[PDB]
Amino acid sequence: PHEYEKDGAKIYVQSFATIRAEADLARFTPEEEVVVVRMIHAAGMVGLENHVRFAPGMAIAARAALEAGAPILCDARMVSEGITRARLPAKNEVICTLQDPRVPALAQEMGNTRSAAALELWRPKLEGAVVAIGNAPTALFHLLNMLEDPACPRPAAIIGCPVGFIGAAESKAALAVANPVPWVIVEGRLGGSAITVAAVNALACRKE
Amino acid sequence: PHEYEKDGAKIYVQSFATIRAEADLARFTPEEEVVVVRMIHAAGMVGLENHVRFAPGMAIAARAALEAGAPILCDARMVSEGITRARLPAKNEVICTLQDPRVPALAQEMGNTRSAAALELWRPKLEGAVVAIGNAPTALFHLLNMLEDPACPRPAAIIGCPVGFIGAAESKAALAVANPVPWVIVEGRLGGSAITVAAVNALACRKE
Ligand SMILES: C[C@H]1C2=N[C@H]([C@H](CC(=O)O)[C@@]2(C)CCC(=O)O)[C@]2(C)N/C(=C\C3=NC(=C\C4=NC1=C(CCC(=O)O)C4(C)C)/[C@@H](CCC(=O)O)[C@]3(C)CC(=O)O)[C@@H](CCC(=O)O)[C@]2(C)CC(=O)O
Ligand SMILES: C[C@H]1C2=N[C@H]([C@H](CC(=O)O)[C@@]2(C)CCC(=O)O)[C@]2(C)N/C(=C\C3=NC(=C\C4=NC1=C(CCC(=O)O)C4(C)C)/[C@@H](CCC(=O)O)[C@]3(C)CC(=O)O)[C@@H](CCC(=O)O)[C@]2(C)CC(=O)O
Repeated sequence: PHEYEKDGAKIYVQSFATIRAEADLARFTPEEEVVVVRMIHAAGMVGLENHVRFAPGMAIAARAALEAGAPILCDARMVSEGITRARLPAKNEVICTLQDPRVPALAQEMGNTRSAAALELWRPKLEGAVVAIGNAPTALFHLLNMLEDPACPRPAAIIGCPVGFIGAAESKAALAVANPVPWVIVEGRLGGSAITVAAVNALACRKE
Repeated sequence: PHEYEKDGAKIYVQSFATIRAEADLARFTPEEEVVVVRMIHAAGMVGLENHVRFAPGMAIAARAALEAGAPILCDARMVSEGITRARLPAKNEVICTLQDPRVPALAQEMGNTRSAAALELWRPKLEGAVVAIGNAPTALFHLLNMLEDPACPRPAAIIGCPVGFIGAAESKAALAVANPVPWVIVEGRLGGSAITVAAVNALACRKE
């Protein structure tokens, strides 16, 4: 039979050590470095770190919000379903409104995507939330427009990591320029649900 | 306010056209090419195609199995939750046994990961199934060992795309060498749930 390593806790340790031995992580603060390592781990890609950008203090602020019980608002089910419940510090609610039955008609009325329209349903949980956008550039652009209104509830942090060829790089560059609340992005086309989930999981628990 | 493209159907078309204009896709058959384009789209990474390998006839065989009602067996919830139900041709069941309450003790008894142990519960649905492994190298290695027993039910196809630094590249290279059933892999460290889901979604429906 095929022989292979079967100890999961050991595989995690070995993966993180391989990443730290290869990656270019010097510019990151200790709180940022742990997040970047987990993102590289999720992507299977040393080199991803050259694209990661944080607002100063974001990693400290997002961990404090999660420890205070902040909900995590997710643009897609792959993100909400990926968050490790066992790593959550304060029984944090993990929400995704994409599949709400009111979303298809609301998107039609708004002239926007279902991913963006679903963010309107985040309003009651948005104040102090940790936002996790790993898919949809239109959700990130729409959130920036929602936050231009002073009446809109404001999240504690935004993990803005949508992936893609159309609008993704622009949505993340616009988030960093707008600086609405503390943020982290993967500049360019890279991103996605796995990288976004890894950022949430890294910030949720102090143990790698 | 920020201006951006809001037509989702249009964004998909533009994304696929950008990928076809940049990517090195000549070696793929027409059935394989559509799968590779969707995988690049999910990853946000032209260049991913240099790592993709298919067994001859896999893309045709996997689409035929899905059209015949084959279940899709997934190593992780990010994979099962990512599959687009609307693209499924024959009310295909999408299964993930990772969270079954019997898995933690079975993994302890087997001396293996929860991801690998959960595959034992796939046995009743495995004959003719489409396997979608996007996370766990130990699930892919364990499946290869299960299939060395002639009594084991055999899937119609394996999408073997686990990501990672430890065991991932080896598990996928071992799947291609063993050639148990038709397969597709992303050679090396790259892979993951998004790429795996994109392969399933591409094979499920004839419309991109
Ligand atoms: C094409 C655009 C859009 N994708 C639709 C969305 C549907 C909608 O919201 O109306 C629309 C049409 C619009 C989203 C938007 O552009 O903001 C949505 C979000 N994608 C989903 C799955 C997939 N998307 C991926 C990447 C991208 N997709 C899009 C991109 C935009 C840029 C581009 O095309 O290059 C990028 C981001 C690349 C892969 C996942 C990536 C990951 O997890 O890492 C995967 C798996 C690829 C695949 O389709 O096979 C469903 C997520 C459902 C959920 O989680 O609840 C979805 C709601 C469609 C559906 O099934 O109904
Ligand atoms: C470290 C190893 C393992 N990961 C555990 C698994 C737990 C277990 O099965 O016992 C164990 C410990 C073992 C799996 C194995 O190696 O086969 C499992 C599968 N990972 C999960 C999430 C994550 N994994 C990722 C990648 C990898 N992880 C591992 C790798 C192995 C190689 C390496 O480390 O480089 C790679 C594959 C890189 C990212 C997702 C990647 C994606 O979707 O694209 C993300 C999000 C990273 C993160 O942890 O933040 C849960 C999936 C749960 C589910 O879907 O139901 C999990 C069951 C743990 C949990 O939360 O209980």
